[PDB]
Amino acid sequence: MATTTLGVKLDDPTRERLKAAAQSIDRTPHWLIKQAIFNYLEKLE
Amino acid sequence: MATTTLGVKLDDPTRERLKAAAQSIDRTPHWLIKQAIFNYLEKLE
Repeated sequence: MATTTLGVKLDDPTRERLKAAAQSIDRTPHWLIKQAIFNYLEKLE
Repeated sequence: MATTTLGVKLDDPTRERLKAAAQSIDRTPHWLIKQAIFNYLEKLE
């Protein structure tokens, strides 16, 4: 989508967790990060 | 937590959605953004 690199609040271990999340969902950090926040929206929507 | 301002991928409308999400969950963007990504982790955990 129109996903741009914006400033977000993430903890170092949390950042790693996102990588792990990426690995858990078989997605690359770039894709995972995008979906982590957007899919977050998708989950609550 | 140890949430620091890191680079994340967010769309302009998505960014606004986070504000809306903040408003929907009665949290401030700073708090919402932190929880949006961390709570995202909480939801999938």
